[PDB]
Amino acid sequence: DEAGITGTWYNQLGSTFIVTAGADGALTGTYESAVGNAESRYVLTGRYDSAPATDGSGTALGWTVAWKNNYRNAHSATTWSGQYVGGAEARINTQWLLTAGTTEANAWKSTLVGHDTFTKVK
Amino acid sequence: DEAGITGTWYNQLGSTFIVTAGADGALTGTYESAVGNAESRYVLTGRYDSAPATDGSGTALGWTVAWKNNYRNAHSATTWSGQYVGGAEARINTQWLLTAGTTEANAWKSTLVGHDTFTKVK
Amino acid sequence: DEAGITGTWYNQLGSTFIVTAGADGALTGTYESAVGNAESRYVLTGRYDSAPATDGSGTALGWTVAWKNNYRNAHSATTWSGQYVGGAEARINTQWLLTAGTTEANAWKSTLVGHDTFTKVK
Amino acid sequence: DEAGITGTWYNQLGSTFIVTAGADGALTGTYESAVGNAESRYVLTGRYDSAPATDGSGTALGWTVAWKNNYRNAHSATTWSGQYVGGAEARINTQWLLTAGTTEANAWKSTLVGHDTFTKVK
Ligand SMILES: [Ir+3]
Ligand SMILES: [Ir+3]
Ligand SMILES: [Ir+3]
Ligand SMILES: [Ir+3]
Ligand SMILES: [Ir+3]
Ligand SMILES: [Ir+3]
Ligand SMILES: [Ir+3]
Ligand SMILES: [Ir+3]
Repeated sequence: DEAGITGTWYNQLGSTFIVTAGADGALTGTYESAVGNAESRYVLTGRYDSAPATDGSGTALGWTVAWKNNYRNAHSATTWSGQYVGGAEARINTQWLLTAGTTEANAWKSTLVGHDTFTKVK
Repeated sequence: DEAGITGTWYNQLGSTFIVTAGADGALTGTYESAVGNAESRYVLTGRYDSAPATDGSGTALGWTVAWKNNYRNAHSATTWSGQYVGGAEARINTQWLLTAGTTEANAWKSTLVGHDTFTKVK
Repeated sequence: DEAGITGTWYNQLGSTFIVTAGADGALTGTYESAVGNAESRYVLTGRYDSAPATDGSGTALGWTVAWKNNYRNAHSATTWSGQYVGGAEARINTQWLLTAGTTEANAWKSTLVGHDTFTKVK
Repeated sequence: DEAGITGTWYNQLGSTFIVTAGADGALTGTYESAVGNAESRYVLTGRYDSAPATDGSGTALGWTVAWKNNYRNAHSATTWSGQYVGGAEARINTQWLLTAGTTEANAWKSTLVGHDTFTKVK
């Protein structure tokens, strides 16, 4: 799945996820969000299961973006957790957690949850 | 917070999180889970906000572990999203998503959610 | 939105959600899951915002099903949290948490997270 | 567990959860949040597993509050999903999803996630 995961992906929001999957389970690349307090590309790093089940199961993976780059700092980090499904309609189906830096008093409202589906076309 | 984050952390489950925070926002290290289909150390990578608010707010961060190493492959990945709070009782407060590789039919039950609190003592 | 919410809804899994919205914010009805350790109808109850923003915003709502009925007991409960969006393509977009009863030792793996989209056709 | 669940509970935020558990699996009561856009009591309804495992497992349950009452309308709903654990240090351990009513453009940031632990003392 190293071959299947590596490349450019697009989600339902119009965001662009560019990733290289290493032979070892490494994920590295950049993320550009179509929404939120974000501009241009942000570094991402993550991990994937580099020897997944050969019984038609998806390939577990995850990655993180910290929303600081040379343009902006949104004092937040998003992690996507999900699975890569290969084939003619390849998809990475994820759920994500976005945590903002907050005061201790506001910690209860620090974390957003959502889901993104990434495809090779878009 | 590069200085504050780098080091060994322990969660409420007895798991051990060893991390180095780079000047740039990189997180690298190893994770050893006290629970689940896990044995020994697993590679982790993530990101943190390397220029956080100076108004007492936490420092947003996240990381991923893919549960494959030389001992075991649990066909899953966990991402922790949260914030580092410094001081005498330093803490990393997180929520996490664990996605297992599944068939498409079982995708609805692919993802666990929980929360971990990490401290320097434990 | 009392009028818009009340009725039969179907999700992407083929599950059937039958609900009555009270003038007061009450939700009552039955849920039939197409998947999992479930058979036939289960009681549901919840709440909705009965005076939502008139600026095109969705209507916040939530409900719970405990997976015990006369046929089966799956020792679990699911809560859906989301919003109702009216119009020709009316939708209830949700994220859900399914907690199973567990021993204290297994509590870390007690809770599934996912998302369901409900429509009037299906 | 009907007997164990019924009563007044307090979370780590100082919020007050007053509930009656019906013989049938019904949960009814009021919630008063110590934090957020909330004042006084709000109606809650939910469900619990009224015949849980007798192997030391927790009792699955969930409930919803819509954040509208005679004082305020926060255009949001929270659902708590978790388990009741009985005994001398009885606890209801939950994870929750708070969805706000939003425009379709802002739906990606509509939902907060967190966790609450409720005890009989506090
Ligand atoms: Ir395998
Ligand atoms: Ir969605
Ligand atoms: Ir700042
Ligand atoms: Ir917990
Ligand atoms: Ir309003
Ligand atoms: Ir999905
Ligand atoms: Ir049982
Ligand atoms: Ir917390």
